[PDB]
Amino acid sequence: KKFLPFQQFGRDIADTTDAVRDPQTLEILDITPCSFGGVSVITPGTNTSN
Amino acid sequence: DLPQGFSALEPLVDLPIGINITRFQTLL
Ligand SMILES: *[C@@H]1O[C@H](CO)[C@@H](O)[C@H](O)[C@H]1NC(C)=O
Ligand SMILES: *[C@@H]1O[C@H](CO)[C@@H](O)[C@H](O)[C@H]1NC(C)=O
Ligand SMILES: *[C@@H]1O[C@H](CO)[C@@H](O)[C@H](O)[C@H]1NC(C)=O
Repeated sequence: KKFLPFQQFGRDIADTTDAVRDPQTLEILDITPCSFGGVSVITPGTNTSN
Repeated sequence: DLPQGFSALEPLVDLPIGINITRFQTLL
């Protein structure tokens, strides 16, 4: 990202922070939330298998 | 005679100084 020198962080439409400045280094970091998703169980009937 | 166009003013300076400002002057 092309952060302007005054910007401490950046944010998405949800107001969630997308990117930040580090307080101990002049660097700008992207933040990606952790991988997640539905756990779906594919099964035959318990009459037939576990 | 202020030229037409578009510009975005950027913050540079921040002063915690609490001055009551109901007036101002220009130093030519
Ligand atoms: C954090 O520490 C490093 C190493 O001493 C220094 O270079 C850097 O300027 C410091 N950052 C801030 C924001 O004080
Ligand atoms: C499962 O269903 C079959 C019919 O397709 C039946 O013969 C069998 O006894 C059933 N088993 C259990 C544990 O209910
Ligand atoms: C600033 O000064 C004006 C008088 O010129 C006064 O009416 C106003 O209440 C003052 N504001 C503050 C925040 O002190």
